[PDB]
Amino acid sequence: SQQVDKIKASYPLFLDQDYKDMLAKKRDGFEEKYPQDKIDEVFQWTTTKEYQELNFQREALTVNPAKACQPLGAVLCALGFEKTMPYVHGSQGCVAYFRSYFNRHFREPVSCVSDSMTEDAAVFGGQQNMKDGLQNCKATYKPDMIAVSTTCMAEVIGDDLNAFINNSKKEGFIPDEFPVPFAHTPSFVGSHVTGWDNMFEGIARYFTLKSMDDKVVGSNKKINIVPGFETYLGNFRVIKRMLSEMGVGYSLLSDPEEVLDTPADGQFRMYAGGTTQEEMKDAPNALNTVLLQPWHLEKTKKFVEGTWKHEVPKLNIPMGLDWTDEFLMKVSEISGQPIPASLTKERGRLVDMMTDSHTWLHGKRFALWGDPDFVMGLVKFLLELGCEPVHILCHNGNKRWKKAVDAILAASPYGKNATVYIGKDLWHLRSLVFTDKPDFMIGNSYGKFIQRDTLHKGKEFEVPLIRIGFPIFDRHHLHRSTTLGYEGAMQILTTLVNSILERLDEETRGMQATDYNHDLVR
Amino acid sequence: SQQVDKIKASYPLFLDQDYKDMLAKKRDGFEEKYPQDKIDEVFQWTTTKEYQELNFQREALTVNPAKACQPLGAVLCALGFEKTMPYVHGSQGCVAYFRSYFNRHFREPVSCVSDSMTEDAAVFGGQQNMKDGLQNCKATYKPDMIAVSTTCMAEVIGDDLNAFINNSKKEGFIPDEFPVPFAHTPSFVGSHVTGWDNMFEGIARYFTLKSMDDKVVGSNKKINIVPGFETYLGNFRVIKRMLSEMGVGYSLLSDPEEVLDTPADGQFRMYAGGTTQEEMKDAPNALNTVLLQPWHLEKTKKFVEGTWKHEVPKLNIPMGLDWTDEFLMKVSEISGQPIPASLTKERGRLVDMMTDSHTWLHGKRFALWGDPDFVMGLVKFLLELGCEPVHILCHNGNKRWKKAVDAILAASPYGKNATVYIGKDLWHLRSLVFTDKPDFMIGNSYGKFIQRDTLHKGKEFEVPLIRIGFPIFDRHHLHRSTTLGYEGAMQILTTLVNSILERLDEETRGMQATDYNHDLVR
Amino acid sequence: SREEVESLIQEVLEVYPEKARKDRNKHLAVNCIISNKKSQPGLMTIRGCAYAGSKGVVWGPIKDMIHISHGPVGCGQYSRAGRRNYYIGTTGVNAFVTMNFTSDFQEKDIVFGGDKKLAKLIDEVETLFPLNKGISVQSECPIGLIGDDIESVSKVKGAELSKTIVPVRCEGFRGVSQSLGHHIANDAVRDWVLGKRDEDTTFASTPYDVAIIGDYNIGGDAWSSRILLEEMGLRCVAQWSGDGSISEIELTPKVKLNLVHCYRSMNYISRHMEEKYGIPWMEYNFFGPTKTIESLRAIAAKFDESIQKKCEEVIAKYKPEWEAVVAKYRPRLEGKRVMLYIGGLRPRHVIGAYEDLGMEVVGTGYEFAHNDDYDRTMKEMGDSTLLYDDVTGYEFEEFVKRIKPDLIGSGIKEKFIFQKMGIPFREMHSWDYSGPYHGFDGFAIFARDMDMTLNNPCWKKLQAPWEA
Amino acid sequence: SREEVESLIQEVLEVYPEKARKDRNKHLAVNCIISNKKSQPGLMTIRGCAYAGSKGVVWGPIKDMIHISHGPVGCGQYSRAGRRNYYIGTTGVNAFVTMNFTSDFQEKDIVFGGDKKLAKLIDEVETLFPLNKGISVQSECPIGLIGDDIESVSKVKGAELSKTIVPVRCEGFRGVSQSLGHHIANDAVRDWVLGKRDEDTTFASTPYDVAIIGDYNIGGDAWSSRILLEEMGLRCVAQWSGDGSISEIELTPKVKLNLVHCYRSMNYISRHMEEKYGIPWMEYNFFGPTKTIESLRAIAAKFDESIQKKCEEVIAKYKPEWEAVVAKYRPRLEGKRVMLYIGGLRPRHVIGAYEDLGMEVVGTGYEFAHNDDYDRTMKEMGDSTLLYDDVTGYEFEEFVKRIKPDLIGSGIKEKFIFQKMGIPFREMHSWDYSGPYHGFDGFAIFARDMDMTLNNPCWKKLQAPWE
Ligand code: CFM
Ligand code: CFM
Ligand code: CLF
Ligand code: CLF
Ligand SMILES: [Ca+2]
Ligand SMILES: [Ca+2]
Repeated sequence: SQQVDKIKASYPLFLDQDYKDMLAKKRDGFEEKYPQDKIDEVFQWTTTKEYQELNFQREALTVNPAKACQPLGAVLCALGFEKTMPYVHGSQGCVAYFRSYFNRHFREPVSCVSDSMTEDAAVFGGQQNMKDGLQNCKATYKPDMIAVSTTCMAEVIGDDLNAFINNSKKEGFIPDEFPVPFAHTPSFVGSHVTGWDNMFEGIARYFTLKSMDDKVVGSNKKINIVPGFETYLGNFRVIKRMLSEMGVGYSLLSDPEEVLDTPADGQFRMYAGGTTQEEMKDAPNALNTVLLQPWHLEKTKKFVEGTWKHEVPKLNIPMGLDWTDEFLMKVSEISGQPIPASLTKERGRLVDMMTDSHTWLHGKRFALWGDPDFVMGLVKFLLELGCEPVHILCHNGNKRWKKAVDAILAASPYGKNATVYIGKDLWHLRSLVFTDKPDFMIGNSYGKFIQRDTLHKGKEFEVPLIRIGFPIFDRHHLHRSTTLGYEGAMQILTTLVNSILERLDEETRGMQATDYNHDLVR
Repeated sequence: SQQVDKIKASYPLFLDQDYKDMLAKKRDGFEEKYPQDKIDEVFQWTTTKEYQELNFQREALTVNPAKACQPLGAVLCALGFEKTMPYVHGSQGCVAYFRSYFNRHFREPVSCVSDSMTEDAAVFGGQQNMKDGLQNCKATYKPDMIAVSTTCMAEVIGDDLNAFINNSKKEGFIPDEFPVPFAHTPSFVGSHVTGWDNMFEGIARYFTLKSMDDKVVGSNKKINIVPGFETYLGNFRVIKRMLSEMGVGYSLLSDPEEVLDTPADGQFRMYAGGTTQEEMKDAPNALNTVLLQPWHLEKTKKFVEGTWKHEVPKLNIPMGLDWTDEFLMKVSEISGQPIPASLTKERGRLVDMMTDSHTWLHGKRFALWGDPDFVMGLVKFLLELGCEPVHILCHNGNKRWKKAVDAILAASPYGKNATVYIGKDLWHLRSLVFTDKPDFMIGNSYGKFIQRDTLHKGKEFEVPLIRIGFPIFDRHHLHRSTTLGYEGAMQILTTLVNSILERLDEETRGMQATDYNHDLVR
Repeated sequence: SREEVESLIQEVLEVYPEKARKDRNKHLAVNCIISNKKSQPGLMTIRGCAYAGSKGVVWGPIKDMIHISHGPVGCGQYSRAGRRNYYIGTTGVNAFVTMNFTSDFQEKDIVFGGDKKLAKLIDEVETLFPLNKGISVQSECPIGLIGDDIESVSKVKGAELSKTIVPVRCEGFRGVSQSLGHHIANDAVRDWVLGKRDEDTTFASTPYDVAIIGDYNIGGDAWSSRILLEEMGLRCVAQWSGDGSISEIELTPKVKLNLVHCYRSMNYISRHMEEKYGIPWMEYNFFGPTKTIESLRAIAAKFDESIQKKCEEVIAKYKPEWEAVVAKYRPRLEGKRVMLYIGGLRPRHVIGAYEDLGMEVVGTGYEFAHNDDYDRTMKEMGDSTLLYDDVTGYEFEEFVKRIKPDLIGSGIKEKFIFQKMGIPFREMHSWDYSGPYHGFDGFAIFARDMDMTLNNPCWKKLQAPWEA
Repeated sequence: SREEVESLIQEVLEVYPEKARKDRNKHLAVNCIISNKKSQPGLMTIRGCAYAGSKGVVWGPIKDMIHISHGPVGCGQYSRAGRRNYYIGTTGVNAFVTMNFTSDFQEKDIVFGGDKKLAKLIDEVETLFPLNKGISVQSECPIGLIGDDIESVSKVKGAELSKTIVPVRCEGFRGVSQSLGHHIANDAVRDWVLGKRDEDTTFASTPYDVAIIGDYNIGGDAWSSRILLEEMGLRCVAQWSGDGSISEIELTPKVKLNLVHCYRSMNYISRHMEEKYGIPWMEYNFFGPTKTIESLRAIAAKFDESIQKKCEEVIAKYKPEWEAVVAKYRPRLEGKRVMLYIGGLRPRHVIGAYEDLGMEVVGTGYEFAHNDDYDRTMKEMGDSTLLYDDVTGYEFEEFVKRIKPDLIGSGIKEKFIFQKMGIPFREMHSWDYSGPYHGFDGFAIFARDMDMTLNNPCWKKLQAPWE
């Protein structure tokens, strides 16, 4: 039943007695459900260290991964170029999924096409799909560039992207000079960050490999910036911002911040901003290239150094105090621009926030996850804040990255009780926050299910999620945030101290029970 | 007892059994405490409509005000000028409090002196205190200007500030040309905002009144901006930022954003930035003067219109979509600068956020409070979001203001269930959130005690607080936020939709009970 | 006007190369159309794949089984908790719907094959999730391409562990859309689950046993349907897939009538239960009061006078409630025009609910329908309205520019496009995180939602005041 | 030391106009100083007023009474829940500490007077807060100047309603600091509350009844003290003001000994109970293990062999705990130097706890102390350390620049200045929203708090790597 002046949606409608009764009856008559006492017994068993040892013994089963597949990455790389259509050669289901995944995180249109390879194409290859696909995309959507990646169907059957694009050009489906960069992106190798790297290096090769003869390193007097797979608009925004404050000539190569934030003004813009083809062609002429997220830009580093001859600075992701300082100082060294008064003040203001908020942050324990570069930057900033990064999980990390983070941890008293996990997933993490309970989790929205499980054991065992990462689907507009630079460090500091203080307020809100410590001033 | 490896602060130490027993014995042996059953009985009576009727009949007693007194505002106005010392002529306990009140909100140094009028000055006046006061402050803290206001002691004994400053100069205690603007700021008339106005109008008269024949309105081609009592650094910053994007010459008169955010870099800066004396003397030459918070800048409007002859535009506080548009369009008109493509984009990005977040905001009911101008801006933006501002309270509001907001409410279907309360306080609002329970409160930190009371009736009756206003003392760094312009509108919308979604997740976190609605994607 | 829509269609098609142009002309019609064909390459289809159809929609919802996305990490991760197929359970211990179980294929599995890995992870599922009541393995693209034999792993491990392990070959290259995945999934239910209790005579049947076939309980949709059927005196023995358990599936052989809501996804297994168990099935529609009333009386007519009396009692009970909803919301939406685009049922099935609020569906279409769905649509749509099968992004944007609808209802990949163009948009797959929309309690929410969005204050603010 | 410090003092004073210079000179000494004089105008004293001393610190904590800040809105608003005097209660129903009851003076009340307004709000308090057990009216500056007589209103309405209504003349212009407000507040308890049960003999006393006098339970400080005295077999009949009730205070005439923690605020009423009721009083110190032990043994010596034996049992129980605290934190704080500036007790009283962690207090001072407080300080401080009474903001910054302490412990108006200068700062009034710091359980929190701040990583990062 509904009362017309207060319509109830699914919650709380199904708590109404007649529905509760109807669901109790469904269960009892037909579901043959395990008795609740057994369900509770098994729940308690899944929280124990005994369960944890068997969980960590898994080698074949993955449960709740904290990574996605290669072509996802390639599409986001491609969207950063001016009037470019991401095109994934393979089967169409994949594209519908990549588009929905990003639609949900950015709450924006995400334009990408497929060339719809079906069963018959497995037996005969996808050449005709490439030929008509490219032709149809060019005429219908009017891209200035089509950037091609692949699905695992196309990867397993071994389609030669190069030959297929070259044959499309030879047979006149697309004009000979129309830009069609490609990258093979097998989903069974690495993860989404590997697909971004592969696509970027493929686009870089396309515009510069055969033109190197006339390029002099330093002649355009700019520094190239390669962002990596980045899903916060504030991160693209802040890098550009600080370099402009310093008067540093730069070229951001792959810039999606305009296509992922168009105005709702009465018309849909399929394409907006982005790195131009002219900037990619002129990129060898830069003084040097800085990789903002180096641990998933390995292929790119080898091409920038080997073909463009830039000596790519050994810089960590510009996250936290020390690594933003290093970033700005290296940019100053390369461009010969002084770090301006504005940035020195912004730095001092972050340090001032750390002195104000240090007593509440000191010794707070965190479990966290995400991509390699984001995670190490978060660990670094947490150590600078005097926090303990007790469980560091990176599903798509590798052995050398783990060696780097363990070195970072070894360098701080606050890294002493921390362990880095690579290859582990969120069901592995669930056990760790039960057996060695942290104070908070810093992660993406899949973390909500771990908070739900810890609350079921009891409120004193609940570990709150602090949403920083990708994907964040259950909150609106956090993709506009910043995690890089002093700006991003300021935002993270504020979110951490305030998450701690909201949890303290909740714990001290009980009248005559715990509210003696419900302070007006903290 | 304490475990040295896990030291417990008051929460949770006093929940230990031996402490619990000790407190129970204290109570029972010596407190003559009312029986718990009677306490519950009176608590439930204070949640009812009967209690509310009695509460609204209060004529003499105020309980939990939502305003402070005049010289607090005067001190904030004074802090906005270059190298000036706020000086409150009267008794010292006042200054200790003003300083602490702002130290707690900005987590920054707040410099301000008193001239310590004691007991005997009540009989003989505070003249000697002004003479030595001014002289000592001048030599010890070396300001370029001292801005004088008054405590209620000095008001009730009728000290003539003007004669006293003139006689300090006459006797040689301070140089004759040393800037000493003053304002009588009675703590028994109006509130903190009236003090801001009185101080500003006093500083404006001081640099301008007796110099007017030299001025031509329009000759410096600038627009003067008077901020009003403002406690978000982001509000000062966004006004200057948008005016610079427009290429508009301006003068923000009273600008404290530098002194309230100095870098922690090894040295304390007593003064930083602020409006110069030169900007104040040149302010008659501006094209016009815009008052960002007009409902508490009445005396200032009368002075800039009467003496400077500026035709102050009838503009509301630049909060929400319409009033930021009207502000920008008026600034364009006055200065002949076109509104740039950046601000047109930014506007559309706000409209885009409103379209993505409208299904969660629609019909959400709020109780809210704050200063007159802030409250009406928030009411306006709430109506623009399709939310219902059900209880609008402004303790320091006046009759005419109430009329304006009631008319704003009448021009919207979302204002149908809303009432504006002036002269009413947080104990009055406590009743309203019980008898006509909203979904959230938007207010300052005193509102945490109303949330505590609603949870005690039951979790179903808890009204969560969203902290927007002054003072916010129990969260860190929220004073760096913005509530003005498209920027501030974007921050308010994000905080509102996410507060709703965090409460929905809290309500649907119950395993096998409410978590059927615990959606990953919202 | 017929001619106007027809010239709109030729106009839009001018952009295509001839191959594309001639094929798409066959898929756009004024009501005469073809459906269920290959998507044209590079034209930005809204369609998904056969795995989305099988794992994402038929199997995923079954709450007490564990469903393995077998193949690389993408597919399971992108489909993890995307669809709101609601259920009551303790997730991670006896219920598993919002979790992602995957074999995360690396290169060694592509080269050597993933069958030993499947076997080892069925063992791991059994140690770490002891209360699961069956396992399905949803094949992703590479499983078929590399020649693995998931049937042998399922039969051998199934027999070894005395547990239902269902191999599903719903590799996304199969078919042309999510549709063939429904069929593959219906046949895997038929072959590995449905017949388990054929020799079991202990279920006590009653003359009123029924099963809801093809309701995935989006936002609680099936719960808001079930309550009405049981108030009408029927016993719902099973709910196929939404909040569905494996024993309810196995008990569906004992019902007297199958009630089909989603024909496209479940007509296959319905035909099978009729041919093998003699169980009749009928199509119904619980969207809006007119169709729910029509349906309740049709279902009741297949039984006896007591159930028909109870039907009229249920209809009289809810009559003040839905009448209150139209009294409030129909004046607010009267004469507004809607353009829809959804999968394989809701394009025609929600039209009556829009008409109960006095709205007009001027355009509709399906991602993966077949011509029998279109035959059914003919009857529900008006004269001269626009029909589009497998519409390209380009065509849909172009149709909206000219038709200028007041509201568009479609999926998440379409939502933000039309909102920027200033048209009110409601997600008609996930109900924009609202719902239920089925039954009489669902109509109240549906009505409130169309209103809050079509008449929302933000739509009047798209043009900057200085831009005119 | 010595010579350098006197050089520092005269150098800093050279900025003052001579009247200021000659006065301030008398208030800065090397361990000789005068105190409790008026503040020199315009020099940014850290002092508060007599209302802060009465409403903010003595009366405000009494949990089951309502305290009216009578006068304009400022004072009651700035003092609302600013001090963490903890209590157990249901606020707004039977307890009222964190609320702000005010008469919010508008101009008609300055002109006509606020006495009829006070009478009508006392009735409003009674209808709306029935469970209150007494009312006090704390006068803000205007009340005396204006000629109101809150005494008449209190007697008349008190009588009419059979309620204790205490008039408190703590107008901020009286005295020179928070100090006279303590005195006014003690005399208001004496004249209007303390004698109510004098002819009442039903309270069954025992030989071990005690009352904690002058502990306002900041962060639970009195609770961490009470547990130790009662583990030692004593019965604490009252807690004066922190978590205090009115009946506890009315019951205090019946105790055997008054245990004074804050001498400055409560010595007046202690002197009175010794004269009128013959109850003896003794000062003690529960900051850090050394002082708590010294104090538990001195209090126990006032009773008999059983309390003295239980005293040694208590010391023995807590011994492993405080030894683990010093073993963990003393190696981390050994040899660090602290400069303090607080109100009227803690400047001398926390020094023993700092020394227990191996730290040295190189400078201390009080806002409103009197000469008997400085006599007591003399002993606790080492030779050649800096003393300052009513220090100005300028002097405190200059003394810090020259001395360069490793930690400064003072109040909120001082905090952010010194943190920007790179000195670790701990709030020694509010305990920086941490605590308790009294007793053995508080020592554990004190120790980790000094450590977390003095050794925090943020202090190493104040200069940019380019400057
Ligand atoms: S797009 Fe239903 S045939 Fe299938 S997920 Fe939606 S219009 Fe599907 S009604 Fe259903 S629950 Fe659906 S909404 Fe048949 S199940 S493959 Mo996307
Ligand atoms: S400044 Fe205590 S004489 Fe009084 S508020 Fe702090 S050093 Fe007071 S110990 Fe106490 S609880 Fe205090 S810390 Fe005497 S009560 S007027 Mo500010
Ligand atoms: S059409 Fe469909 S969704 Fe596509 S793959 Fe095929 S069954 Fe799956 Fe999963 S991992 Fe990624 S998204 Fe593909 S490329 Fe390899
Ligand atoms: S010294 Fe002390 S705090 Fe000052 S007034 Fe006097 S008792 Fe009070 Fe309250 S309202 Fe404001 S702050 Fe004053 S000026 Fe009138
Ligand atoms: Ca958007
Ligand atoms: Ca600060």
